[PDB]
Amino acid sequence: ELTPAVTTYKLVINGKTLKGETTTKAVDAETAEKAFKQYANDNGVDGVWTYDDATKTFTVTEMVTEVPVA
Repeated sequence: ELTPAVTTYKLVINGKTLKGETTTKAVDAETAEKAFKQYANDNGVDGVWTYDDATKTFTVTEMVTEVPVA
């Protein structure tokens, strides 16, 4: 391999208003994670994440910010 070997990673977004899937190509999982976290935040989705190295898939589940209701 003379050239950088890139892998395709997937992101599943389970958000309040953003939903779906996207992909990115990166040299490693760490790079893909950084790209995905940046994308999610830029799009107003912040939450809890999972990653499966077997499927090269990250999932973000958005955490809702609610106010009290007495």
